Amino acid sequence: VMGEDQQIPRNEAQHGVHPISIDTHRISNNWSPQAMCIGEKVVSIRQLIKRFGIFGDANTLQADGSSFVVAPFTVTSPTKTLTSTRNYTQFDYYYYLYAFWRGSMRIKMVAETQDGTGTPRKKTNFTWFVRMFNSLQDSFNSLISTSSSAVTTTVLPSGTINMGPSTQVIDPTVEGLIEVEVPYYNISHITPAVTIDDGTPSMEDYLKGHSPPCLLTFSPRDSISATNHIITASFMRALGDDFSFMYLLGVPPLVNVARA
Amino acid sequence: VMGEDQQIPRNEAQHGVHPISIDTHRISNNWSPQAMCIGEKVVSIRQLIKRFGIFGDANTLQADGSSFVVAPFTVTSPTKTLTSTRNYTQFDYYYYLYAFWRGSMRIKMVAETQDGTGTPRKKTNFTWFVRMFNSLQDSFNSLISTSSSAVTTTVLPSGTINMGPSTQVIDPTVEGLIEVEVPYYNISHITPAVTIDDGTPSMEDYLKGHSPPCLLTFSPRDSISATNHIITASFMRALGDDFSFMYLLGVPPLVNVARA
Amino acid sequence: SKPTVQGKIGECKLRGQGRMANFDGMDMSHKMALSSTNEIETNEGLAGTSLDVMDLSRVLSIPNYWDRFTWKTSDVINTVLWDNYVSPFKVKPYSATITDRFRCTHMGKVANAFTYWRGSMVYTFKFVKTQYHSGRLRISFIPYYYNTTISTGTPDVSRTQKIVVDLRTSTAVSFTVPYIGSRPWLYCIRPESSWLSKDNTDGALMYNCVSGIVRVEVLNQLVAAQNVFSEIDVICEVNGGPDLEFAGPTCPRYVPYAGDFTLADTRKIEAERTQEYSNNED
Amino acid sequence: SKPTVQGKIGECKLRGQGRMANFDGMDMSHKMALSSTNEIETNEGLAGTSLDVMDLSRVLSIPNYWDRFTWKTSDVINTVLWDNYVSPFKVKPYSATITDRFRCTHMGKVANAFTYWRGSMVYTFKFVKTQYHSGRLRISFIPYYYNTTISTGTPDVSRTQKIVVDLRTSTAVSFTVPYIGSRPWLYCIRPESSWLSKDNTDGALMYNCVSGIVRVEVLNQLVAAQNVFSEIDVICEVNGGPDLEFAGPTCPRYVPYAGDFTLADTRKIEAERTQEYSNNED
Amino acid sequence: SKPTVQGKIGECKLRGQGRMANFDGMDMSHKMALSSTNEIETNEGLAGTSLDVMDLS
Amino acid sequence: AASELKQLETNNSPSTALGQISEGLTTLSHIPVLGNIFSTPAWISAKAADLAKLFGF
Amino acid sequence: AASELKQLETNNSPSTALGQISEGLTTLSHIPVLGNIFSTPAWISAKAADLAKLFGF
Amino acid sequence: AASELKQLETNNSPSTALGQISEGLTTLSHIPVLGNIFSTPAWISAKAADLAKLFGF
Amino acid sequence: AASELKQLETNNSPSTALGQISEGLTTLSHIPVLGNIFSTPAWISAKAADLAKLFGF
Amino acid sequence: AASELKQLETNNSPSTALGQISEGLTTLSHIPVLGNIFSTPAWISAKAADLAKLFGF
Repeated sequence: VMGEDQQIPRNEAQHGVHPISIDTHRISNNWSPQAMCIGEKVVSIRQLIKRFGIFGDANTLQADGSSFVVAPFTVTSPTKTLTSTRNYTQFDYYYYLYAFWRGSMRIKMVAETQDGTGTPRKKTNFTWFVRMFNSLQDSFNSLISTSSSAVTTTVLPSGTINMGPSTQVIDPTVEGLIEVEVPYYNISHITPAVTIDDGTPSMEDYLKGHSPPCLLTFSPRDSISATNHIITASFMRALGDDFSFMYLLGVPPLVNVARA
Repeated sequence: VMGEDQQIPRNEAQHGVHPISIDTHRISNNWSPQAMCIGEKVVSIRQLIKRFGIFGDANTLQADGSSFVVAPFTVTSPTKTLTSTRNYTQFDYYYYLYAFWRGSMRIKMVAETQDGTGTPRKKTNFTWFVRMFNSLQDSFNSLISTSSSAVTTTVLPSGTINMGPSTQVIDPTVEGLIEVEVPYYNISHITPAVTIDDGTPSMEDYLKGHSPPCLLTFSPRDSISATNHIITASFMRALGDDFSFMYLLGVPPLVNVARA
Repeated sequence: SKPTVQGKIGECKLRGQGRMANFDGMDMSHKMALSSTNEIETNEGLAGTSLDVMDLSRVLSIPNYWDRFTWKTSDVINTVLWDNYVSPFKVKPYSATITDRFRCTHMGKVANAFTYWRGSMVYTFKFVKTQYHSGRLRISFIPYYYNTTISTGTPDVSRTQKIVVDLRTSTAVSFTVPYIGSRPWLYCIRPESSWLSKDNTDGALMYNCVSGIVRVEVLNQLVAAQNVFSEIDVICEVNGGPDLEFAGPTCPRYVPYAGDFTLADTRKIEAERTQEYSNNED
Repeated sequence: SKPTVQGKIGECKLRGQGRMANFDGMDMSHKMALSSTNEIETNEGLAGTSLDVMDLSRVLSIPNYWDRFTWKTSDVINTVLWDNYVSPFKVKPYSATITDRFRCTHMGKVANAFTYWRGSMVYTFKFVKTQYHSGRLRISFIPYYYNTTISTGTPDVSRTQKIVVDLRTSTAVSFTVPYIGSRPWLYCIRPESSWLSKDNTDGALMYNCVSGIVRVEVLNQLVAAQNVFSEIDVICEVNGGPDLEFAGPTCPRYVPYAGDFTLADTRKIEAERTQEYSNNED
Repeated sequence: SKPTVQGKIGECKLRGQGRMANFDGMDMSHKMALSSTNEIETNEGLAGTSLDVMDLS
Repeated sequence: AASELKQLETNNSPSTALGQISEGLTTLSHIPVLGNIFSTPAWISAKAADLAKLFGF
Repeated sequence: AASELKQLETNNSPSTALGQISEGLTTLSHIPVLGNIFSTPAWISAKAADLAKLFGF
Repeated sequence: AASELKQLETNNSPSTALGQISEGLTTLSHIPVLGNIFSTPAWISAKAADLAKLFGF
Repeated sequence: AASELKQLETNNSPSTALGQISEGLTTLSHIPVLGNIFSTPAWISAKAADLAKLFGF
Repeated sequence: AASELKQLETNNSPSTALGQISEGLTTLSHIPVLGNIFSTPAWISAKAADLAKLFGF
């Protein structure tokens, strides 16, 4: 209770070593609290992060021959304002307590067709072509745009969709949501839990292993028209079933989000 | 290390015979590189070629009573330019390392309806009639058009769709993509890995066994109109599960593709 | 032969997707990898340890600094030196001037995204002093007493569970505060939240999220040699006990902040960053 | 009788197609063949051999010519006769004048369509000479040293692994260069690729795709009888070791080319083609 | 390898929902709880007695 | 729940057994109690396999 | 009913057995009676498992 | 028919067994006759269970 | 993964066994380690059948 | 093919067995040959049942 060295080392505290109760009684528990009132038992962050959340923000295709490009493993640095309005996930929230991670990533998306702002939207009635590029060669390099977000819009360059990369065609009118999974496909078994201040990773970041080499493209089998035919989409994401967070670090500062 | 005959015969090198390491140590490995960072093990081209890629290019039906005709086993000779823009597949890429092949072939296709260039496209809302012709008789001969591509458009002649060949009707509004498989149906057990400089095979090529006798037709249950009702399609292909490449040859020259 | 069907007709519910919000079950994603079986292996040693650090008990038990208070030679008996609300929701204002940005501990980071909490809290006190300082303290746990504003009267010291520590040569005191409540759970809510006031009394309803307070009172006035600083700075650290658990996972309320606080804090940050990443001086 | 359903209601995800991008699983194609069971048989001897030539090890291990260099009677000790980047990405310009068309080997054809590479490389040298030529060479493997432009200083010969060959009657030297790196894999990228330069230094970042270099240096000057050509043309062949593997299959970067190169190369091709397919002369 | 399908083709009746008006069978709801297995426990003593007071008798 | 879902598949009906003539069946004295065969949810266990899944593996 | 639904799944057909040559089969004297193998519905039972479900557990 | 539908489910393919090398297989002398293993439909039977269903029970 | 998918079908639920009364269950001292029953993916094997499929047959 | 389709259903995954730690697995000397476990298609047989189906019965 009192002495010259009552402090418990961090590593021992992580094994459950604790001081005696001011009560004198042994600390004990059982599963009745969860079974009688909650209906489940929550014990790990490995459970929490598998829940999907909205990824990206206000994504649209309004230019001829346009497509979505997604950097599945990228995490953006924290807000620097008191009016944060971005989308948060259980994944990027707990991400800030660790130094390393590893594993696959899951992406999902929904989309509608619209003839202008404020007008009726209808589920896309055509197929989507989803492609993944991984080699740090000609195709991948031509797709890199450091200042763009992890979910952005562009006209894919030539020497991209015609080269035969991993391709999955999804028909929404039959599958509902578009669901795809990107493997870890990494140069080693772990990656530093780095964060991108503005936008997306560069070649140097990939060569260093700060992020697995992965750029995912979503192309619609429809003709877009800035004037009166646009596509409105929404992406979601969550870590795969073989994902892990490792090496605990200290906490960061917090702030409330824009409420209004 | 040094001598008058240190060279290792090609056939022995293909059994794993190799010179001693400049290191002196034995060469060894295990599966941890793949299990810890990749998530899978890639060991053969037989694995790679089973992945589907886009087949054909800018295919459309804009003429009354028109249909698509496909030569499933045909491989086009390499580009002769520095601005290649065609579609490439894992299948036609590794095709150039072998002299022979054998097996079935898989084709898939998606399609939309459109009332003019740049206007909205909608998934075809009607059935498709898919037919296969194989006998080198009257019907097959009337379908041969040597200067046309492996995915082309025409008005099928009479004495074709009314004769009852192998016919599969596919309803997209329920199946999603159109998926069909063509058997090997060949005159022998192997075929020379020939290439077509311009277009498609001729009767002589079939009689010689340079390609299995196979012409596949896709007909829509809709009325096409050059003026304001067209069908836009996209085909994909991949070798079947009983496909093999045999007899290794040397490599060809390479060139970059049009990037822009 | 190709016989006509004559068997069972099943009943089926189509899914646009499955288990999206759940942690278990099955996911229907198409795999972009060459193998429809792609999955990396997991084992001990990947990042230096054999233990799974995603388990909440490994995170909640990390000792975290939280607050400090002064013990002076002039504080008379019964003076309340420090009070603290028994709850894992350790999230407070950056300072007295900046109240729209906050500090926290691992318990608060977790509580900030959960509905319920259960378990004990470990309290550790570190007296930064000398062997020539002497005095006795009264340190206790008071179930369901919060402050003079929302609680009736003052606690009866005689009915309070406590430890009376004689500090002379020692420098650290530590103990665990067990879960005590009328229900199997308590709510995760910041004590200062405005939706807890009832009749113009701030936090009047916190007895639904806080189990009470830990208190430090002077028993025998601190005395000190004339040749030593006459004050003791006391560091307070806190972490979760072995049975600290949460129950209803949701969206976090506050979020990570990378902006600034003060003109003086930023100069310090810059000076340290220069020392940390320079090739000369920047 | 025809009873009313009262059993299990399943959950189902419809597929517009299945496993399109994967190598395993199941394909949902309708079969055009009369038999919904159509499948040809596979066995040994189909095309002359019992081995499966689709297995990458059968392709990567084929000895391929790659380069050549000259060894002259006037090259003084320590002269660097030839350097080569240790990597399977063997794809280079057709020549010094034609840089938009390329030559390659089986290792490069594969590397040109993969993300990662692992394993050893076999080097074979063939000295086209006479038994009246004499000299000693220094041939070594230098992990993580590339060139004088992007590497610090010159390698310390004393700390380098090597073989010192006394060439008089012999004509061939051969060895395997083992995989050496800080990670289980290296990237598949051409050394000359422009996205590898960092501070106006071409290929500065190639240490992320190349493990080092193989080098040939003169130890004892080559001496030759007065009645033999005073130069040795040295052919360099390369192929994969037993453990050479790749990991992330994608689209190829460069592709097969059937066009022309030079007005003189085309005349040679035509002359050879006439000899190969004539019935007279064309 | 990825063989072509050649087996049984089932017959199926889609349901917009199941057993809505019945007391038994199965319900097809998506669960909002973290666990797709969420279910509280039932036992004697919850509200003072061992008997089930929902039984009409 | 898990138990019921399982039985529903095997018998493809909530009914677990063969019927009995109704004339000779009486449950007049039967008094149901809160604790039964379906009162304990299957997720409440510590068997090796279950605990691994519980922690997200 | 439950019984019939079950057999329909196992044999994926109403037919319960192997066929017999028709020339040697006669059911001319067969007289069906109201009480049979399918006359008693499976929900009429008091087995522990059934009664629990009956009361809504 | 019933027999074929059943085998199609168990093997999820019309093929009933393991393959044999084609070089050593000959059916040159084989002469098929109208009466076989699939010539007798399963509904032609008088087993108790079948007759009850036949009469609509 | 393969292991989990299999169990999910047999029990038609993630839960692998029968439940236990919650009052008598404690996992307070349980410390999970990275290496477990689900830590090793099934594709990592050299059994004849697996290697053939691996090479595309 | 038939063989693979069957295994895919039983294990609901291409993987045929339990995994093995990757550190101790090596297939460096393994040389695949054209004739294997999946090289012979199941339709190549003369068993009574197969021949009847072959002739359309």
